[PDB]
Amino acid sequence: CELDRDPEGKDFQQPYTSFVQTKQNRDGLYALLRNTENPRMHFYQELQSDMYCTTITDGNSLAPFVNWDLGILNDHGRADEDEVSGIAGYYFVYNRLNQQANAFVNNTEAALQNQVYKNSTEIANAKSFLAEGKVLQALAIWRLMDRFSFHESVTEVNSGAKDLGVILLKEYNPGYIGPRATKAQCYDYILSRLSEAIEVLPENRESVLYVSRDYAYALRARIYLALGEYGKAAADAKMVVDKYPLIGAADASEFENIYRSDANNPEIIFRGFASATLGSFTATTLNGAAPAGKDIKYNPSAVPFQWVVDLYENEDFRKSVYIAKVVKKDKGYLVNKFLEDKAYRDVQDKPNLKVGARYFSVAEVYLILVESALQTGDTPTAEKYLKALSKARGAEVSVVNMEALQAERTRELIGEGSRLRDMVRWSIPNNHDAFETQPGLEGFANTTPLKAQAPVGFYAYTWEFPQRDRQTNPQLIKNWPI
Amino acid sequence: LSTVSGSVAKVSSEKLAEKPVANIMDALQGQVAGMQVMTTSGDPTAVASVEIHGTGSLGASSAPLYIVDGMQTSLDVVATMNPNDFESMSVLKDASATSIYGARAANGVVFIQTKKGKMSERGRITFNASYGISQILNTKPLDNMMTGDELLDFQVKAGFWGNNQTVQKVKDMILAGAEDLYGNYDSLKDEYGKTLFPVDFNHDADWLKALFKTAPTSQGDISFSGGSQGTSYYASIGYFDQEGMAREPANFKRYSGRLNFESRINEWLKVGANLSGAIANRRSADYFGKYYMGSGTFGVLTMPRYYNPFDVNGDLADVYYMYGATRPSMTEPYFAKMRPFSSESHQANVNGFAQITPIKGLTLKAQAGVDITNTRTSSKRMPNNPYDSTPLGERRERAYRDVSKSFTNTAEYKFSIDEKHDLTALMGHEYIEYEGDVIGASSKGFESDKLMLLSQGKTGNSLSLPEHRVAEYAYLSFFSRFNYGFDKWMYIDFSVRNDQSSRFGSNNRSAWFYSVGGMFDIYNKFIQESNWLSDLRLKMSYGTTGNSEIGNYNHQALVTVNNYTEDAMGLSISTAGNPDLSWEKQSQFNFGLAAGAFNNRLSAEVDFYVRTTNDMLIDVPMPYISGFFSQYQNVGSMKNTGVDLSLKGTIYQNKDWNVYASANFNYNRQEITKLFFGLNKYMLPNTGTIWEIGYPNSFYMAEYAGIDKKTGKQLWYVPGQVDADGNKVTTSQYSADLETRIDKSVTPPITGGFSLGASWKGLSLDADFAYIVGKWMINNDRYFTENGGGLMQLNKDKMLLNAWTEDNKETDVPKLGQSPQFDTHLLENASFLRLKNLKLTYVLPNSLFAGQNVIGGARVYLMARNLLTVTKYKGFDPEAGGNVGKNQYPNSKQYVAGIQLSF
Amino acid sequence: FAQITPIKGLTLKAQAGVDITNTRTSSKRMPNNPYDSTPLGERRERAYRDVSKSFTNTAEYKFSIDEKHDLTALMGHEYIEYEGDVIGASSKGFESDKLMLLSQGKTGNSLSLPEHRVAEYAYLSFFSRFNYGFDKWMYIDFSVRNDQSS
Amino acid sequence: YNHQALVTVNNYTEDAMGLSISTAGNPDLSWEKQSQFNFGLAAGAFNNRL
Amino acid sequence: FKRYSGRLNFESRINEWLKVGANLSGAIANRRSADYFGKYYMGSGTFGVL
Amino acid sequence: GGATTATTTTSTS
Amino acid sequence: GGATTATTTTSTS
Repeated sequence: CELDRDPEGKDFQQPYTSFVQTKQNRDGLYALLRNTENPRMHFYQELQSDMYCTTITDGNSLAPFVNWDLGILNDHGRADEDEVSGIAGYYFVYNRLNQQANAFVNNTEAALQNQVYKNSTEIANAKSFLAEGKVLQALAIWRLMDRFSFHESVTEVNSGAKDLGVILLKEYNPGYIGPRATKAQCYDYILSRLSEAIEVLPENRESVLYVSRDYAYALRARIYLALGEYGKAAADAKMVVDKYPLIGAADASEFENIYRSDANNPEIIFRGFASATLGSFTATTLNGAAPAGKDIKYNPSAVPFQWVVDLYENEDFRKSVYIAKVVKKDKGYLVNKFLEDKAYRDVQDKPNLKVGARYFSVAEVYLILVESALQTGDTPTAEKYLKALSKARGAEVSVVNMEALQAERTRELIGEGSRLRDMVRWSIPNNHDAFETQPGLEGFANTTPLKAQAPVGFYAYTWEFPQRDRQTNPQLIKNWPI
Repeated sequence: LSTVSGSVAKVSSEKLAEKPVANIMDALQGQVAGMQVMTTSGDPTAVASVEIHGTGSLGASSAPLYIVDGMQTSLDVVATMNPNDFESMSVLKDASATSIYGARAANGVVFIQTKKGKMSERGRITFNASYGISQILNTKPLDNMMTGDELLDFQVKAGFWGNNQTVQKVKDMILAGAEDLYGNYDSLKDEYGKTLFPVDFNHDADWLKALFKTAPTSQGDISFSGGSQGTSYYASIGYFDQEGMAREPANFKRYSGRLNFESRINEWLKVGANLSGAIANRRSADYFGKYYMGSGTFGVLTMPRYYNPFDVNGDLADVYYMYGATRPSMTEPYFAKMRPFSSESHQANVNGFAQITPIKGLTLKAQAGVDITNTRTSSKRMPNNPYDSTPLGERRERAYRDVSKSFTNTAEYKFSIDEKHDLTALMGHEYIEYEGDVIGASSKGFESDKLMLLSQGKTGNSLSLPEHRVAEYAYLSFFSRFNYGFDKWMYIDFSVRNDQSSRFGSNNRSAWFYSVGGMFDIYNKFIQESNWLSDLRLKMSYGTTGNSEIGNYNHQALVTVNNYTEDAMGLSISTAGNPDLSWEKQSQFNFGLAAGAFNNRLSAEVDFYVRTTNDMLIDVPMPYISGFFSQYQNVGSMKNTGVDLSLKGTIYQNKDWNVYASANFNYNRQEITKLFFGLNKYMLPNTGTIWEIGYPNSFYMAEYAGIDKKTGKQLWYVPGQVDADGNKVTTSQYSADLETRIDKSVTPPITGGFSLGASWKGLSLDADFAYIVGKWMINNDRYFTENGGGLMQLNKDKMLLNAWTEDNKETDVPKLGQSPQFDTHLLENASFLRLKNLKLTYVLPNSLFAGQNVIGGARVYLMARNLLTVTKYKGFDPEAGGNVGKNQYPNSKQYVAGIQLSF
Repeated sequence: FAQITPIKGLTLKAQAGVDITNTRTSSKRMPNNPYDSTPLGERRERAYRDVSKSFTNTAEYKFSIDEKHDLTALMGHEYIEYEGDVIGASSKGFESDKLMLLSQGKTGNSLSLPEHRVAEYAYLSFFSRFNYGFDKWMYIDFSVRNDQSS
Repeated sequence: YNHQALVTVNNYTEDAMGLSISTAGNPDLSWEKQSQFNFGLAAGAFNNRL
Repeated sequence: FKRYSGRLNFESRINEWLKVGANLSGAIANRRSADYFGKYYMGSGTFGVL
Repeated sequence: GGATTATTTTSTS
Repeated sequence: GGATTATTTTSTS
């Protein structure tokens, strides 16, 4: 009578002894990246900026972020077996991606050392797979360092927490408990992974669904712009900006047709696979849309201010695609960027509002190039690219000096969660209490004061470490003074 | 069944009488010392939470071992058994009593035992019937809520609707000029203003009538008991039907059958078979516990009273209206008839034994049991619904099969050596096995009501992937106990057990447990001539026991599928793995004393226990940097210490009268001893509790001081710091360093109960009370109904009108724009005293049945369950909870009249 | 069954029966087969439930009139019912022996439509027969029956 | 179900549903009636032996 | 074909007025059929042995 | 139901 | 099996 029971549908964890094992674990790593780098995870840092005001529909879900409710935001979110959401869910998903990328990279290195691949094509493919795993490690560590480490401009912090990074774990070890690393070690690790993985990847792209050298260049330019090195950002952004052309449209209908299609968009450098049965998700946090027969009806819990509406000219193509005048069916504007893709519907004339995950586009590369050109004093390449981008999107800008860049970057990257980082590094306070709401939405979108004023250099622009860490790890130096 | 030196509490059949619930453990709340039973829903398909001698672990389950006639079952299978078939219920709360049953015998076992036929020359027939109703038991929480226009004035003054707006400008054209919504639907564009007023600012809509109702309950039963010279039988059939008290449907309905049979074949072999079956229908209200807008007790408390779910004639409409919505919200009967659900479960328990007595002394006994249940459920989403998001319909079918087999074989040999040295040996073998299975298949895209098979849906992007789950486990055990007894006054019990489980790794699955116990009859040796005392036995024990209830595959390092494209497959890392996982070992010391006076007329029992748990299975919370939520591990240890005592009497006076009473009490003190990572303390995040060394799992909160009378802000005490005048220092800025461990407990320390019963010539009246003190709960509903910061769209408490302004300054409730925290002002005293049942019966006199030999017995009842509770908890129910009171299903208050014809 | 004999002569008899059968089958097509047309594997599960209930109630009354004229009457009722059901669900595209649950197949053009069948019927009947017998050598039987089907 | 005139699904595209005619139907279907005449003879000889 | 069976017939006379009885059985069965006999495939069945 | 209202505490035990 | 050979007669009763 032997009694040992092995699960049905679960396989044991072995070192890689063939090439098919390496390819299967790499595809599992990409499917893990799809559920991490979502638009649904970057809505919190988008709502925390100074663009949005809560409506009367909101059931205290987004209102801790808009109104800066620091009593909730200290231990917001949860990551357990029925829900991964919030600040804690953000901190959990990128650590999970970092750990499984570590396991894949270390097992592929040991398989290349033990020579379990037959011919040389498998060794070349395994080395390219290793480069892709290193890029995913660098993306996970940078996206954790962005939200949980301080800037150089913060005034009051915890005692000894201004020059600290995050917990850096370089090997697969699920029982490690250690202290936070210094910021120099973390940024040297990120830039070392990117510079070591650029040299192995081929120049031309093999597929839009997997990591290429263009994504490593674009990620390195984004990291160098977030650091403060403008010459290196302009150096890395030039290798990719002349490979992906902008959208060619005549009116806003063709722009909405080409933009919302994940397959026919010529600007995406990197995106995850999606179909109507695998890899699609619903992103109705900002617009609140719900299908009704064959129409879409909206009920948002947050709408933009009046200056965000006044940013876009009336001839802009983005004034009916990125934001849309659909609140109260004709009266006000919402952020309609992640509405839908029409290829992921069940029945081809009924909306279900399912989108896919995009990881990097070419418009951000254009904006990084113009910013690094205006900050290092090379004005002709700053007036060429910004006027090309603004003309391709419908409304051409006239004067190019550092105030059209801020407005164009606010116009282009709305909804993606890159305004809080800007208003930290451009030294902008909130002024949520001084902005005017929309005059058409009176009774629906009213004002609510901030529960905590956030001046230039406030500590709460950087999130606090979760409560499961710094309870299980008493060696951890926390962030906030409170 | 159990030793003589053990701790056994036997509950008789009269306390397992007609109870109009399917949850039988709730009939034992307050009848056993130490065993505390708490249920958390008035749902008919709800299962009680039993704990004997406090909580024994932190990660593994502390439920007992439920055994019905030798083979061990679960409480959902026990819920399909007719409770009128049960003869008694023994609770074995000892380490020497629970030494032949082991899977989680450290938590105690519950031995349910079924009725057998008495051996009279004429058989017995019994026909029982009953009928009752069930209502909600508390209404006091909605006695201090705002009205409609009062809430509208409070919202307009606080700046929720506008910055410069009046009451009429809001109530006229903002949320009553929303006939624009009802004018889009053909079914109700001509009913607005004529027979359907969704927004009514002149009355107050009774939202308790729109969400809770009065529900009927029926049961019937017929039983034939008999027995001839060697054989005995008990056959029974019956049915039970309970409806849900809430308007969101959750019923329970079963048709049962039972045949116990015993026979003596010859002078050498005795065989028997006790086998039962059931056909059952369940449904659960799966929205209680979550905070949706118009559902549950949160919906009866927080929905604004100017939204009307009724029509002009008083009936419940199909839809109502909330301002800002883009489709009408469906009420609970319409949502119940547009989303059908139906379950059907077939359960069979087959169980048999054979005793062989070859020589004088030893008896061999073989026993085998099979437990099969096939469940089959169906769900729909009906097409052509105007208030839905699509005109297409969906369907989903599921098939469950759970099969559990068991075999057990003992060989007992009892003998004496000279005259007064009776030994008894027993060796035995036990094998338990289980294999479950779930299959599911859905379809969608239907356009007609009649054409709704699963093979008739769309075939493109409207397809989906099926469901499949498999679970299985096994247990193997070898046990042996020896009883030695002297002439009358000395009994010594010694037992060894080897347990092997399938849930642990191949080098760690086997464990050895033992127990030694003793009983001394002081009355039959020393004080055999006495005037008042009539019994005195002293007893003590010590044994170690295991606990292995974690999950089936918690020790492998596993890899699962995670597909990226639709061309190749993809693997991800699923769990972390722990190769060194093994049992959790609990050693319990026990020491008792059982007296007796006035020859049966005063019984008293006093017990003492320790129950130390080592190598405790904790589902330890890994840090988030590892990429895993949690992992089971053998780390930590936690002590108990308790006293429990019971006493029953008889204080009757005359020949006609018969008055008796009973009392029952238990206190214990938990203590954690070692956590997991070298940690001194660990606070569970956003639960409010903390695990610390040397204390129970207490509450971990900030302390609320009051408000600031000069500026209106909330105030919290600074922990540790004292001002110069002796008063404690306050602060008005909240932080997580203001939290400290407060001297409460999540598990209540003191439980008990007491019963009274009077009788007369036929007419009898029994009343049972249960109580729990020391219980505190976080009232999470008061976060929503007592805040002026956020969620202003909901109904609020009436106290948010004396809020601190510049004119109104002498008050107690804070200023408006502040969010409350979870601190000690949301921690409430949920200590209650209930009146569990109040049964009044009247057995008809025997002189009425004189000539007719067709009848010969009749009884009637008038039973009331939960009709009285005294507590100071303001949240619809103090028992329905545990660490928080969320949007909860309150318990029921039930009135039941029955009849019994025994003939 | 249960027989009741209230007076001398007539016996009432009630009888009820339930017949339940739950069948559950599984089929595979194993991956990594070299002599197959594909290296991918498939699976298919099925659940059957067939439930058949029946109730029948008679009332017989036998008597004699003088010494040798024994009559016997019998009236009765019969109700038969049946409700069957079939549910099926398949998956395909597996690449490993160990990873072969139904929720682990491909999700594109490799999906399929489930199986569902329902059958049911009923019968209701009222019957009555009468036996007449002379002393030893003559027996005459006469019977009427009404049958209704679904 | 041998007496109804029935209509079943038959889908063409994946956007709408489609109906086809399934059976023909016979409204005048009823039982099949068998009348049996029987006539027998049962002997016995040598007290049970034939 | 493989089956595990069980059977319990039971009859009783309760009193001089009522007689009850219950005959109840159960089984756990495993079937499998060779579903190629009756068709003419190339190397199967008695057609294949011929 | 719909539009789940927030700031609830999780329940252990 | 495979490559079903043909010219069979159908079977009634």
